[PDB]
Amino acid sequence: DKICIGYQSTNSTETVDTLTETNVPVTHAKELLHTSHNGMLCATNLGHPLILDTCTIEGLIYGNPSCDLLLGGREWSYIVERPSAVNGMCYPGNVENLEELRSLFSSASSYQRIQIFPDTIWNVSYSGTSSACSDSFYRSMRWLTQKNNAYPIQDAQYTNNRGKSILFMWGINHPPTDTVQTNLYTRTDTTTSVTTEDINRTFKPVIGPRPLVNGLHGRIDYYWSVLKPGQTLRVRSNGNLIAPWYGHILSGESHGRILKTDLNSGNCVVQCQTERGGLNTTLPFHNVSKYAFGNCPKYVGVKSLKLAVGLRNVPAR
Amino acid sequence: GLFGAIAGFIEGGWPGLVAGWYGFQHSNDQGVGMAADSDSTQKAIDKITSKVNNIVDKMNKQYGIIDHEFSEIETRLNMINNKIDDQIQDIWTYNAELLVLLENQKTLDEHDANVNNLYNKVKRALGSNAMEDGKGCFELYHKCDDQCMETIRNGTYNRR
Ligand SMILES: *[C@@H]1O[C@H](CO)[C@@H](O[C@@H]2O[C@H](CO)[C@@H](O)[C@H](O)[C@H]2NC(C)=O)[C@H](O)[C@H]1NC(C)=O
Ligand SMILES: *[C@@H]1O[C@H](CO)[C@@H](O[C@@H]2O[C@H](CO)[C@@H](O)[C@H](O)[C@H]2NC(C)=O)[C@H](O)[C@H]1NC(C)=O
Ligand SMILES: *[C@@H]1O[C@H](CO)[C@@H](O[C@@H]2O[C@H](CO)[C@@H](O)[C@H](O)[C@H]2NC(C)=O)[C@H](O)[C@H]1NC(C)=O
Ligand SMILES: *[C@@H]1O[C@H](CO)[C@@H](O[C@@H]2O[C@H](CO)[C@@H](O)[C@H](O)[C@H]2NC(C)=O)[C@H](O)[C@H]1NC(C)=O
Ligand SMILES: *[C@@H]1O[C@H](CO)[C@@H](O)[C@H](O)[C@H]1NC(C)=O
Repeated sequence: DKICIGYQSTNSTETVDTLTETNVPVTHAKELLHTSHNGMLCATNLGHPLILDTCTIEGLIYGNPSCDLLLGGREWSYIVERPSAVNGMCYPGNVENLEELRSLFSSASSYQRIQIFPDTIWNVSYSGTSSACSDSFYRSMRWLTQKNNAYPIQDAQYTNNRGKSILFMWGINHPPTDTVQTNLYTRTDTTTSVTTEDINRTFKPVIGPRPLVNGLHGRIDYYWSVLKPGQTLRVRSNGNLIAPWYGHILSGESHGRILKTDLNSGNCVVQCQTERGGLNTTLPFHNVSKYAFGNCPKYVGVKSLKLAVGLRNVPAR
Repeated sequence: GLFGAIAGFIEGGWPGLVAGWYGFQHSNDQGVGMAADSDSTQKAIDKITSKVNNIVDKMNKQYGIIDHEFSEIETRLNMINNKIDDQIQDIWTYNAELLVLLENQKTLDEHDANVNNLYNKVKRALGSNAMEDGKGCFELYHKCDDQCMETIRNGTYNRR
């Protein structure tokens, strides 16, 4: 008679690696890496994303006339800018510190427009439009021009009593010829200032034709800033000012992402979202994307992370 | 392996041991049979289950990388940001890969140790009443029926 001690063997095909041996057969193992995603842009625990299919972030901020669907205000978990989004700054010109503007905007979770300077305050024309901007103009600013062949010094003030900071925008027009300059502002030498308790910005125009953009030789240099609660914004100009009309009250904190993809969006909710798709999992790691956000596992750039649970699988035969 | 039992002096596993990782096989007049040792198997199950749970809890924290936009004159900042991201990824991937490789070795060796400890427990209990065949079995010097075999399995063998 006899009694023997032994251990289990199974038909498991699982294998794991160690530092002193690779592909060690084991009876039981656990994959710690999640590798699947749904191939869609979904909502996260913070809500649905703001999907911009025709307008860019700056186009929305400055109120490109082709982005009216966005005038009402939105809230989001993250922002998606489709490759089809081409409506930005319709009138030729660049936004100073654009990357910071887009970052600031995307970091918030919502915006609501607020009127800064009512059309009635001006003593000059304010309905200027352009063929480059759908025969209209930005909803965030007014292109002030001469009225009755006169352009008196414009001096307007606005005090922020909303309790929240206000992102505001303005621009400086640079005509292509001296005729357009005088024609629009009555004078060729102007001075414009945008000031608050913290900023003291002044601008001067420079007439001349720039290379053609959207069929125009003229330009508008775009600028922005943030009016803190209690602060007062004051603008003065005797020409060339593209005055602030409406600003934005930014609130909250979103995931702070701007995804640039044409990935399909869906009526879904996920814990973790990436630019390639979203996922749900209790595994500690994933290899979908280092850019993942939301409630996510840790990203690891590997194909598998198999942890041994059982023992070395040794066939008797 | 480190403890010399699994794929060691006990040359192969048993496909007939369905209930657990470690067990006993006996041979007497009444026949041959095997069953898992519940005590040793359950203790091992609890330990590895805790290790898995702790690894998950310690390693599931995400790190955040935002694909920041940079202007044409921020190329240095762009490179510095990329350096940060590349190293965050490389360091964590190394930590994850190594933790798994190293703990895997320990896990396999711990199973080996459990088999070794069970074998030594029986050897000690049997004393001079049995001889080791060198392959994981103990050849008893006296007849041992099923009830006798049970005292060996549950650790109450009388003759230790
Ligand atoms: C447009 O003109 C009106 C009238 O000249 C300006 O309003 C006056 O502003 C002064 C100084 O700010 C005040 O003392 C008066 O009480 C205001 N009177 C009126 C008519 O409201 C107004 O400021 C001008 N707007 C701009 C943009 O310069
Ligand atoms: C992934 O997890 C999310 C939540 O973590 C799941 O979303 C739920 O979807 C149902 C659909 O009827 C809603 O009723 C719940 O309110 C949602 N949860 C919350 C609180 O947002 C989602 O279904 C999961 N997706 C997968 C992979 O099945
Ligand atoms: C993430 O992990 C997967 C799974 O290991 C990687 O491997 C691919 O997985 C799919 C589905 O299992 C297979 O059909 C492919 O043949 C695998 N390709 C290979 C050889 O890697 C996948 O590549 C990983 N993804 C990333 C982003 O690296
Ligand atoms: C180990 O096995 C032995 C034998 O099966 C058990 O001893 C028996 O215990 C029952 C209790 O109901 C008695 O009626 C029998 O007379 C005992 N058999 C003999 C002759 O030894 C013992 O209880 C078991 N011990 C453990 C820890 O389970
Ligand atoms: C295990 O594999 C062997 C050989 O392929 C086969 O004969 C046996 O039936 C299998 N046992 C299981 C897991 O059913």
